[PDB]
Amino acid sequence: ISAFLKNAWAKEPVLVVSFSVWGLAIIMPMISPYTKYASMINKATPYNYPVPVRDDGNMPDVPSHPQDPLGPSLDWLKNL
Amino acid sequence: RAEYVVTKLDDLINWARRSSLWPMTFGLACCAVEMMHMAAPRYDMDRFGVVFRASPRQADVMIVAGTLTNKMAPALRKVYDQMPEPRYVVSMGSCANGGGYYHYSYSVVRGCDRIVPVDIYVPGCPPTAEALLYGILQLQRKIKREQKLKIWYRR
Amino acid sequence: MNLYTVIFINILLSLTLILVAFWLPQYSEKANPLPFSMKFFLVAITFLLFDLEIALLLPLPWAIQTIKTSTMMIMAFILVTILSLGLAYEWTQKGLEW
Amino acid sequence: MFFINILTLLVPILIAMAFLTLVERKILGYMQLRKGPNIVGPYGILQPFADAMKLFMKEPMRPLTTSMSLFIIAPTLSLTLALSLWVPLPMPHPLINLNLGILFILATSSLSVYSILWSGWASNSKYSLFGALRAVAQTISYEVTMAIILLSVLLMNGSYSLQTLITTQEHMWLLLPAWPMAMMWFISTLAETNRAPFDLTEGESELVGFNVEYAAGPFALFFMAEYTNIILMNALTTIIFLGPLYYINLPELYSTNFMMEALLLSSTFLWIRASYPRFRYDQLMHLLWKNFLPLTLALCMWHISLPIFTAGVPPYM
Amino acid sequence: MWFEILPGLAIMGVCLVIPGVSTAYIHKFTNGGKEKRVARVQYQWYLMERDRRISGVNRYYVSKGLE
Amino acid sequence: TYKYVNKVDMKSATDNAARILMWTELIRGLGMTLSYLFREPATINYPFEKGPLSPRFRGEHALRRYPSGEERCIACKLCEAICPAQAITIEAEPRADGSRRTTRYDIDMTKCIYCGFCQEACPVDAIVEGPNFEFSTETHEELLYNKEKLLNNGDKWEAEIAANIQADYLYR
Amino acid sequence: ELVEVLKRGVQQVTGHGGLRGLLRVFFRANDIRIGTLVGEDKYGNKYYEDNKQFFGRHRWVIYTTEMNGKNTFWDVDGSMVPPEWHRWLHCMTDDP
Amino acid sequence: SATRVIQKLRNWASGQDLQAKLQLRYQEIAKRTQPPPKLPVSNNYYCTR
Amino acid sequence: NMTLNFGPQHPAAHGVLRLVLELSGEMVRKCDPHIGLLHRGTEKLIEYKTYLQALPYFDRLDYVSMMCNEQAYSIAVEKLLNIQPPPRAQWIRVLFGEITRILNHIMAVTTHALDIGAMTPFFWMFEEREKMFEFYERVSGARMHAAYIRPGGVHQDLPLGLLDDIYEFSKNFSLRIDEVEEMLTNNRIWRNRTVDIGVVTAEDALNYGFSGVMLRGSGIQWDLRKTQPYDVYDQVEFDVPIGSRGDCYDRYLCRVEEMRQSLRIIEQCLNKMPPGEIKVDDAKVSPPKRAEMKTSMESLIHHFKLYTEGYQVPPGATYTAIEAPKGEFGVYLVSDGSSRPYRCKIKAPGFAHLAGLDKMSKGHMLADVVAIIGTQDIVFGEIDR
Ligand SMILES: CCCCCCCCCCCCCCCCCC(=O)OC[C@H](COP(=O)(O)OCCN)OC(=O)CCCCCCCCCCCCCCCCC
Ligand SMILES: COC1=C(OC)C(=O)C(CC=C(C)C)=C(C)C1=O
Ligand code: SF4
Ligand code: SF4
Ligand code: SF4
Repeated sequence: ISAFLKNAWAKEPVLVVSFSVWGLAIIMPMISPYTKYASMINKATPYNYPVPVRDDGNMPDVPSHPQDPLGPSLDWLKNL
Repeated sequence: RAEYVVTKLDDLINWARRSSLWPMTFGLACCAVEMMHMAAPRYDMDRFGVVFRASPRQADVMIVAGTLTNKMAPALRKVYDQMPEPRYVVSMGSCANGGGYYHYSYSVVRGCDRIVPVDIYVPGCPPTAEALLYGILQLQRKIKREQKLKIWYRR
Repeated sequence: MNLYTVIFINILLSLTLILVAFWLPQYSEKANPLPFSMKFFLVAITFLLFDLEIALLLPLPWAIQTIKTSTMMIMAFILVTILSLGLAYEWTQKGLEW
Repeated sequence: MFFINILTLLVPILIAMAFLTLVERKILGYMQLRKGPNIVGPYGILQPFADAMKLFMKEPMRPLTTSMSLFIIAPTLSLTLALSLWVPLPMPHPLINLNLGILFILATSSLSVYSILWSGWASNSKYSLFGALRAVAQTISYEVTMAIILLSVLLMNGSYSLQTLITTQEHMWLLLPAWPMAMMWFISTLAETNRAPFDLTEGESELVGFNVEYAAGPFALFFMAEYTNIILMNALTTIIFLGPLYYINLPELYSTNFMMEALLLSSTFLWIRASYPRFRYDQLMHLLWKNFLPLTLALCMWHISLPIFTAGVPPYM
Repeated sequence: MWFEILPGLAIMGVCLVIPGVSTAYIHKFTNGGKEKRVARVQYQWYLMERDRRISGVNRYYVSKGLE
Repeated sequence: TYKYVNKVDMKSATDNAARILMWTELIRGLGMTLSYLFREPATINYPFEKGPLSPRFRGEHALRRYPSGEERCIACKLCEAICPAQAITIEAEPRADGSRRTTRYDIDMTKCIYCGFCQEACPVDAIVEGPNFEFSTETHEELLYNKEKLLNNGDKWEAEIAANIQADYLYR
Repeated sequence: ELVEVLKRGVQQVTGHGGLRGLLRVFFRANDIRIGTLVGEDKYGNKYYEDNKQFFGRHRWVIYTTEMNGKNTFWDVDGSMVPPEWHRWLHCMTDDP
Repeated sequence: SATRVIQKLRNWASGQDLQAKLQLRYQEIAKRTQPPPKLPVSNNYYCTR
Repeated sequence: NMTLNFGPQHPAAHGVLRLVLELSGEMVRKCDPHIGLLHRGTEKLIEYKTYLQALPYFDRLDYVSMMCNEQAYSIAVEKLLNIQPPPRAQWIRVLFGEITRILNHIMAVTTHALDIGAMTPFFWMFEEREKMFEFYERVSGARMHAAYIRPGGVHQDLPLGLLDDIYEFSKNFSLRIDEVEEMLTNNRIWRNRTVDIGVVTAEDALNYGFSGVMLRGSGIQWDLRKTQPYDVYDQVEFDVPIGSRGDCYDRYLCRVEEMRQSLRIIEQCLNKMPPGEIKVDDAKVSPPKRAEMKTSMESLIHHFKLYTEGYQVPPGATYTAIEAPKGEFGVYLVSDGSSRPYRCKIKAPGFAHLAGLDKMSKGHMLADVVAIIGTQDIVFGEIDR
């Protein structure tokens, strides 16, 4: 099997690449340290406006002000 | 005045036609070979406007090189008849200008002119390539002299 | 608008140039000048079944920015693949062959 | 002053094309050791005006065509589209801004196919019909390889806007990420003009193609529209793959460097005409259906992953 | 020699930069000295229109904050 | 003696795929045509720099004349009996001096083949075949040369013919 | 290298007989190649010989503005050259 | 005679030595007017030959 | 199927052909080439013309090979007369025969390419062909149909500078061949267009009477310059370029090799050409020298009779074949005792080759046929005669 690839790399040297990159692209996402961020860098974009919720005093996390230390702070996207 | 305007304008019309003659050779020749050498590097014909040659519909001048035999005689007429009206014929060879080493044979037209009107006759068995170039240049002098617009004004 | 003006001007230029072409000039049999290409038809619907392929692949530019990026990737790969396997069958079928 | 723009957008491409007829006769010449035009002007600079002012004066013989309606709509369609694909071209400042620009260029490019179909069918002839059917096969087959190269590449600049390709290239040419795409793009721009080692149609030695029954004007236009998108599909390569400088200030530098690379890619096609024997109609297809299309589809799959795993998903807008 | 193919390109080398410089200065002269703003998404238009409302009928005109 | 004209380790297999995929072999042709636009064209300026010829160049016929002024042709008929295109008719008479000359001479230059069998047969060097090749004509009648379009023709190029005869006489 | 060719080119243009002289050559003869005048001729033709150029361009004629009733300024003719200089221009003999 | 750079352009692009084999004739050509020549011409009965 | 009559005017081939084709869709079902478009009657006219005044019929049979066509006739008329050309003349005919093979091959390889679509090889080589014409013009007087290889010798001696100029051309020509060599031999595009197209098997090639590079391309060993030597080829050394896989490419490669092998033969001819006279000098066969006819009566009588009447070759018939660049060119000259021939059957390498087009171009598309005619090097003068 391994020496059959040798003529298929000498002659037919196209379909080899096309079935070597067809796949390579299926394994790069499953094995990369940085694939988690694509659904996150794309999740941070505030395209529409963030509606604020009414305060009850029962919500400690919700950052009261845009500059509170609380809330979704992305010091990640920076120097991702 | 009006006469001067239509003298200058056909001078323009004539310059365009003679500057760019696109010729289609009838091959069928020993003369065709020589014609090729006119298209070749030594005496580039393109430099004179003539092109490395195009097809019948887009051809301004037909160069009949070589004997026009009786079986090819109907074909030369239809190709001549399939060209745009501003259209001219240069007859290369001493075998298209009349007969040739092969003159009196049961199968040879004595001059392609018989089939189609001829404008410049280039003489020579293999008219030397320069010759044909002189003949094409002579067509350009014939095309400069033509005064179609003046004749319409003087109608 | 501007696009209209342009595309329209582009037409007028085209027409004029054929207007002048048929009028500037101002019989002789001058005018005198088939089996089925089954291969061609095949090639043609091969292109139809593939052009529509692109039409389903053009959303990628705007789906890459979907939250479920993992889902897009998966959905796309299958399309590109199932279409490649189709082409591949054609190959074996020799339909691609001319 | 919008009309001043069209007048300074169509004159400077019909006056350029004209001198590509010249430049396609000299560069080919000196390779053939033969000077091109030298005489009508100083160095042939005045030859296209001659055969421009000449072809139009030859009888536009409607040769017993089946339908003039087509014979005289096909040649106009062509120059109409070709001179339109320039309207959204992404110069530092495009005549018109069109989101979906690259689609526009793709779509309009496609319509051209008709010119081949209509012209061939109208002019009754074996050669005409033969060439057309065969020619469009090529054109259509190459659209499917252009689109993907076009699509794939998009994932990288992340929008269909030509005008963003310039930004995506603010610091690098996309030739280096995608030279495989740029190879097959070059052939899909060189063979979708029915041009080059690939001139199956207008097969001249074998076929006398569709434009055969055309002459004088009707021909000129078909021609004018083959050299006015011989400059597009190189002008795109100078936008999509070869990214010249763009500075908010000095907005000419881009156009100047756009010049320097579009003439090479317009002068690179000229080495081809003078270098490659023509592909045979079967081989051309097998080049796309069994070699390019596979590589194109796989690399498209590669480019949809590259953003996700490199987390480089381009910014919409 | 090959010196001569240049006269030809020279014209196709200016015939091709006349368009890129032209379109990019008939914009900076028909948009008040500033690039023609690009309205790609609804929000850009709104802002543009808003501007027209704020001063003259022309987007290009701009209110510095003294208005 | 006969010669045959057209008769895998990864190193070789990669090399083959580096010449099929990243085409490197059509490039050795593009550089080959790039090697020629930078050379000097061979084209001669035609009308001003006519190409090179030889004193042997066979073109437009002409009837040489003795320096005294006496036509050299003595109507032998040794030059239509050989002219294969059957082009020459030289009906003659005694010229009323008692001498022997043509009243008729002819070439139909639309039948001649420029073979020079008439210049090598002439025992007197009367008929030659000059180095003209710019004598194209707009009509058919201007090619049926008579004795007076060949004799004043030979009264034109005799400065240019004799140099070539004297240049090639030994080899002939 | 590139320094030398431009100096040689500007020389030819200015010394080909002047601006009008240049135009009458560049625009009637398409030639600016300076060459030794082998000899002027009746009718006013001009013959030049530059042996450094290749075998086709080392012998060129520069025709008259006009000759007899010819008006041969724009109408340059192949047979205009006299029989005397055909033996040389076509290089059948080196002898001027 | 061409600028060395331009000609090295043609030697490198061609891959072959090109100053040596010129397709143009400069001094390679024999000059015309070659000196006149003298071509070379008992029991010579034709019945024997 | 669809009867598309390939153009008689069509730019492809040699423009004197019809080739009615049946188009089974894209592929061509059958070809029925209709030659006759250039039958001038060459063989009829020769019967009415003396042996000297018929030589010209021959350089105009295959106008690409001028002096080799003549070399056949000249060999045929010599054999009928039992006279042989002088030693210098035989070398000159071999020198000119090899220059014609280079020029025929430059014609065949470059014109095949422009049919295929490669345009530059033709221009580079055609300038090299104008240099070679000049050699014909500087020995005969014409650039074509020179009529120089006459019965008994060549008509006139070589001019004093020809052999030096032939050395300078041959010295640099080899680079010009491989310059075309690099352009077309390895290109993907050329090999695909030419390789495995029009394969002809060895026995079929002999049966169809191919007799040329078409015979040698399929691997059959036969040149006619080494099998049945003529002139002085027996004294010059060369290698026949045979080939396997009889396909257009192998046939192209063979034609490029013969150009190279001909430079080897031209090299020997310049190195070893003997001092001597150029025509047999029994005045009965070859005309007397210009000085002799003007000073000695026997020479005037012999000049008058030879030019006016003729050689009067003894009654007999001969078929003499020489390896013309296209293939075996043979003249079957039947002769009565008269000065003018009785029959002259010109065997044209080409009448046989074009017959093979239908068999060779089977299972092939329209484009392949353009290559099939190109690889037969057919010029219709020889076929039509
Ligand atoms: C590992 C990292 C992650 C993965 C990265 C991606 C995987 C690796 C990718 C490697 C890509 C290698 C190159 C692939 C694209 C090149 C096109 C191609 O695949 O070749 C097809 C074809 C081959 O021809 P052939 O020998 O007949 O092969 C088929 C045999 N049945 O080729 C041809 O014959 C086409 C010939 C057409 C005529 C060409 C004429 C010359 C053109 C010169 C262009 C010069 C400018 C090019 C650049 C332009 C830039 C805008
Ligand atoms: C294939 O190469 C050739 C051409 O290019 C396609 C020609 O135009 C021409 C000229 C065209 C015609 C119609 C005579 C010839 C002769 C030729 O051999
Ligand atoms: S004229 Fe002389 S050369 Fe031209 S074809 Fe007839 S024979 Fe051959
Ligand atoms: S020309 Fe010479 S040959 Fe012919 S007749 Fe007069 S003399 Fe006799
Ligand atoms: S040249 Fe040959 S053909 Fe012409 S006339 Fe003299 S002999 Fe007769």
